[PDB]
Amino acid sequence: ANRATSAFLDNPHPVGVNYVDEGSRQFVAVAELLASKLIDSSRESDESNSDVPFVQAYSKFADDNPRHLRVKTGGKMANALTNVIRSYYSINAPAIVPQVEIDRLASKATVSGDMYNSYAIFNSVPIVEVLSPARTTVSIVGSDRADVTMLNTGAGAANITFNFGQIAETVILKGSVPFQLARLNQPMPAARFTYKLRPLDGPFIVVLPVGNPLVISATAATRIQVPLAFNKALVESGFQTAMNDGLFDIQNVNYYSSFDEFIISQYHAQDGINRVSTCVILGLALQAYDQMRRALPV
Amino acid sequence: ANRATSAFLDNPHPVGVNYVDEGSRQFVAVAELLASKLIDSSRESDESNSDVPFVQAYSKFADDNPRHLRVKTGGKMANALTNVIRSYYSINAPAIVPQVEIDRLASKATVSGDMYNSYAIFNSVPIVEVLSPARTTVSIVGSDRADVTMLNTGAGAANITFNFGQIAETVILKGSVPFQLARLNQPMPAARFTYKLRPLDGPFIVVLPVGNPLVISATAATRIQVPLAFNKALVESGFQTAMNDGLFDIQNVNYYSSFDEFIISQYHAQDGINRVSTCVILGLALQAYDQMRRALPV
Amino acid sequence: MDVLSKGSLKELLAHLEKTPLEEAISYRIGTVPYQNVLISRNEYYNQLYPDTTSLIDGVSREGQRNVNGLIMSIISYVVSGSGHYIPNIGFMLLRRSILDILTKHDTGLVTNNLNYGIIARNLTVSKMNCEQRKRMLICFKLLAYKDGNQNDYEIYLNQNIPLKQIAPNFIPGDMRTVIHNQDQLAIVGIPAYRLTQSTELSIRDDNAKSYKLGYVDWYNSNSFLRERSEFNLIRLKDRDTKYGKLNGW
Amino acid sequence: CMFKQFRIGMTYALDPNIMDVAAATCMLLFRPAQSISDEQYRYCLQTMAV
Amino acid sequence: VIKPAAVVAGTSTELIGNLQAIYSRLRSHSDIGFKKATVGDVIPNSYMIKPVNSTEY
Amino acid sequence: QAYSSGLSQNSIISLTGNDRTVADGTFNSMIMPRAVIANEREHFMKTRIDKIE
Amino acid sequence: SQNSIISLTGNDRTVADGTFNSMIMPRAVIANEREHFMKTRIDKIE
Repeated sequence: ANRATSAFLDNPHPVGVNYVDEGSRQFVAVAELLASKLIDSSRESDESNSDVPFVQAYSKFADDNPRHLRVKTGGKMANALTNVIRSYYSINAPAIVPQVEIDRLASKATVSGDMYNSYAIFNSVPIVEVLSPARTTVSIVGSDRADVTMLNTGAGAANITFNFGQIAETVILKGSVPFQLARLNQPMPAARFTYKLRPLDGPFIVVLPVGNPLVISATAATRIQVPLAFNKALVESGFQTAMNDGLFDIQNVNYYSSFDEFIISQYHAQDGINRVSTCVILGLALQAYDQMRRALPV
Repeated sequence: ANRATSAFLDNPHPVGVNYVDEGSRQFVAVAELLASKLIDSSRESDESNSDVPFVQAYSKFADDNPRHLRVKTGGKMANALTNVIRSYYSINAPAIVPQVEIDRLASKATVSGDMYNSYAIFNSVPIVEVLSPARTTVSIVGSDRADVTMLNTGAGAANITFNFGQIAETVILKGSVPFQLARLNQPMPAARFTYKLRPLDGPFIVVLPVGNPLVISATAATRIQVPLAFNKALVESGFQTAMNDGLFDIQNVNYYSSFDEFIISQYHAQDGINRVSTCVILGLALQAYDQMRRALPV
Repeated sequence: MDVLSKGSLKELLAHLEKTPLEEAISYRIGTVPYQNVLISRNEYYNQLYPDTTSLIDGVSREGQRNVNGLIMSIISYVVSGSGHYIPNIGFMLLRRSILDILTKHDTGLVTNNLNYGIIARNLTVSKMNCEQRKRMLICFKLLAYKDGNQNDYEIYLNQNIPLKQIAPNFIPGDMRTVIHNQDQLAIVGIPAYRLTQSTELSIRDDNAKSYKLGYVDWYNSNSFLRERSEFNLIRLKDRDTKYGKLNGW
Repeated sequence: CMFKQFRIGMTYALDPNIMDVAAATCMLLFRPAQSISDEQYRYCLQTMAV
Repeated sequence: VIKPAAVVAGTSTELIGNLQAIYSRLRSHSDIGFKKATVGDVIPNSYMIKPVNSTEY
Repeated sequence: QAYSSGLSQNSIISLTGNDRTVADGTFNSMIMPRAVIANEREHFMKTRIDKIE
Repeated sequence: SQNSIISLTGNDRTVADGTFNSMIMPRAVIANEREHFMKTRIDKIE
């Protein structure tokens, strides 16, 4: 018997436990609000052919007027935003930003740091384990769309057990050729192209006939509570920026292709509901980082 | 295989992590400005019949009026600068100066603490490793100009691998007699005296015939972001002075012939990007120490 | 609550001088420190919320009877507001002030064998915030000066890079260093942001917010002392003075 | 009564008279204890004792 | 050896195979050990390096 | 009066440090010398090994 | 004191390592696996 699992679900590193109170949550919300105005100020500058809209937005964000001598960095807010991002990723990263500085920056704009107003749909496909009998080969590849290639060289048909976890809500399975799938202790239906499943239902058995290989494409949808200001397009871009800028280079940490993979991997870890709240706040911080750094490259 | 490496690149010691904030960087910049005025005011008073310009300059720098029978030492600013220089060199050195004294001394002048508005060129040659086969001798001598003397006593020609790291921008290779050099798994060009190489291109293979010794002279240029006030001549003399008065005498540290060697050696460490920022602040502090001590020898 | 409100080194050391050791020790049984538990957070989730209890929570825990537990109870009182359950210490030790235990040999307590790394790990320094780490480092420095272990304190700071950057600067024997110090050590205070009557997920964050909301009520309570309006009614012995010096400093 | 954070204070003469004691006992009886501070509470008790 | 062999074994045949595989490697290394003395060289000695004046922290 | 020899002696650095007490759970505590005659468990074990030889 | 049996560690229940009292403290031969292994080997040899 061989066991195959998703590569991105292996060994999620512990996330940070700092900067997750009400005071720090409003700091991230203020940074997201003020970074949005920083980007929007550039468009207003073009219309009026003047730099005074950008000066106003930069002064509120950085507590200082921009200078032609030096490169615009964002000031104390940028330094605080960069450091909290590091702390969120790993527990080993230091929590160097004082509370008083977070206190002062959170008072710039009026916001409520409530991260449970809305929901978002994350598309990573969790395959905790695929159990296959001897003389069969199973390969799992992909995160957004998981392709499972199964070949059996034995005399008769083999049964493959699929375990999609308990967190994901909907999983859709599409096969290259029609196949048979049913839950444990259930009759097996006629071969069909597309199966809609709920991971809470239980392990699923797939008949693998002898002959040509069978490939199953898997898509998943999971709902996670997020603040109203969440924008998945901006969060994903911020994740790549932070990785390239060396904000995640800490010892004994795991790396992921997207924020989609990062949030699902911590969700499926032991006591994973603790990590989801911290990862959501990190996503909003990355949304502010993407807008702030695009307006002020360094 | 035999491995030869540059002496100054071996085991860079960790630098201090104190006095690297924006408030402390302002103090270093202020000290450099006030030290420059101390030199200028002394020369003006020398070429005049009045000591008023020197009295005013020393009073601002030292917070005390000069006296005829008392040694002009620089006062609190001199003590703060001397101890701050000690902390930058080694993590083992204590952080004696309080933050209040640093902030108060930073208020004497109005200069930005920006340390990234300019750049400088450093001439150390980072030969990380030279790999040679058996029956060959390789010797590496020098830092500013690296001479590699290689001999082949074997039956046939030998391939020598040169690794210059990934930090240096341009390496110029000159040989006593024409020789062949090419990147790994590339056709070897015609023999010529000089080679211009980008260290990012990869490890370089040198064909060593069995006839006569071949000496290769290497010169490298690397660019590090520095404040605009940086002056290489003043930093090097300040580096030599601070070593003489024992400012660098601390357990479990390395010693370097020049500040050029010190900054390049730390750049090539695992955390070199983080280390060079502290070394740059040290260079400006060494610049202030040179001017201040030349005006007020003790 | 009162210990968490102090925001300067002078106020913190002044409070410790007037506070006996019995305030650090708690007489409630509590629970065992390191356990994986499920708590109820109905404002956020329907299912039970996993968490791990620790010694720096705001709720009393059971503590070891050794000297290590006593020092670990003092630090938890400073950084979390509550201590641990170590009974039958004795009248002689309990009547002494917290500063006397940390700084004076005449108490009769021997603490030179303490290991700062083990104490920090047992207190979960990784979970502490910046103010909490600064407060614990103050306790370590006072203990090092009492035992003549200044060199060991410096080496421990060299091993831990984040601790060296935030290490407070004061000589435990000179009062001039305490007055000059400008580090902000407040854990609770008047909030500039919007503070709501809402729960937090973790035990530490939820317990901290209780002190923050309690301090606001304490600030407007009749028990709070308003220096601006009632300075003359304060007794002269405990009245604020510019030339305030700790004994022996 | 409307605002709980507000306090009520009182200053008495060095040699208190019957007016000071009558005014002190009227405040402790007919004013909220939440308005009267602990320092003010001790000051009123001292005036009665004198 | 049975503890490494049975840690992930699922069948008796796999457990026997794991036991035999380890002893195939173990016996091979014992041969190399004897040949080291047969040649005219001197075998190296394992050692531990500790600080001359160790510090507590 | 105690006999005083002028023999030159090297400086000695203890594992315990300035405070003259070793810290708990350290590498120095594991390499500290410890009494063999006073401890019964060791004074019994060494006699048994001596008899065996 | 009232007790005739006096513990090597005081009422503080702490004994500094490397001191005479700690050197003469008893050892858990059964619980320690180094100590148990040594006793078995000497017994077999005898």
